[PDB]
Amino acid sequence: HHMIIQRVVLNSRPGKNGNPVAENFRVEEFSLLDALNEGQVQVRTLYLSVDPYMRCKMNEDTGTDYLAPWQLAQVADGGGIGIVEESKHQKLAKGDFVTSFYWPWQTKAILDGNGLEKVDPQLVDGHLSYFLGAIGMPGLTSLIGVQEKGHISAGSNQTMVVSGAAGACGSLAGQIGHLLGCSRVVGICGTQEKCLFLTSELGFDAAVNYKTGNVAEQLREACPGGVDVYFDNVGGDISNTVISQMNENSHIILCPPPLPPAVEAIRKERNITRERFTVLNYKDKFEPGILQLSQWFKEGKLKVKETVAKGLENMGVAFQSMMTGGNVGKQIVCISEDSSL
Repeated sequence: HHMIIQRVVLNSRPGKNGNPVAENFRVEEFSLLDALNEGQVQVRTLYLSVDPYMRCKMNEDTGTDYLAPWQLAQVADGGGIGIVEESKHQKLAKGDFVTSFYWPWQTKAILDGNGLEKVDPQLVDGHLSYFLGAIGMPGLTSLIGVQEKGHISAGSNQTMVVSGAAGACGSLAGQIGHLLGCSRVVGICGTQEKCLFLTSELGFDAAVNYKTGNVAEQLREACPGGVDVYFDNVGGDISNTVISQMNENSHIILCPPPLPPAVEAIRKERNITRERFTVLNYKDKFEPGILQLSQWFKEGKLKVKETVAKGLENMGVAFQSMMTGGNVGKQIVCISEDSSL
């Protein structure tokens, strides 16, 4: 038994300074052998994520030993969730839901069970795509970063600033920062529509549009008491403006390249820490973390924004849309709504 599947392959590269378009991806049939080795499972793909880090995988050299480049005419891959259809792995049964970071962009797959994590849909009230975002790594990154590195003190009247506030994890800080005890949460953003979405929908107390040129003064209006915590998801000039407004005994969390000397001098004089946050060093916090996120969500205390495209044929269109940076939150493609067995 071979089964015919559809796969999305890298058709062409945009060039390092180029803009990805849907035509950089191609759907192609593939004949997949139905056989399972010891430990393998056959999965049906339900949801796939598209994320900004993937941009560099379309380049021949990703400038990073953390990311392997995608290869021409080969299936792409990333965050995914599916259902087990057949298993030769003791930890997985037909009907289990599983995730991977390296889920291939195809309709069905044969995968090593040891690279899959079983997930429990009751945690997300059956909204399975939330396991790729707010009840997955992005939510966990946001929660563990603040919880473990923010030094938040309930009743201390702290202001936290979050750069890259319209991204999948940055967009959850308005809610998570408040739930975790922060009194004020200010987002930094690239458009007016995004600023108003953060603030009307995602519980940010204020938002700064960094493309409209009076950024320092905007930030000052948003942060009348200065900045106590900075979650830096960008770096560069935005971070230099932000650091200039930081209070004594402040904390910068990078989610470290040297600062300009005048900025470094402010950092030192004001006793500001600046530390890399690496979420994979907090694996023992993951399970309690997902339970917390799930609880908030079920309570209605954590609202999530996702954009969901439909169909494996629309991966390229969704990737392109994701690249225009218009949407707020997690970009998802629904490959199947079929969890039958």
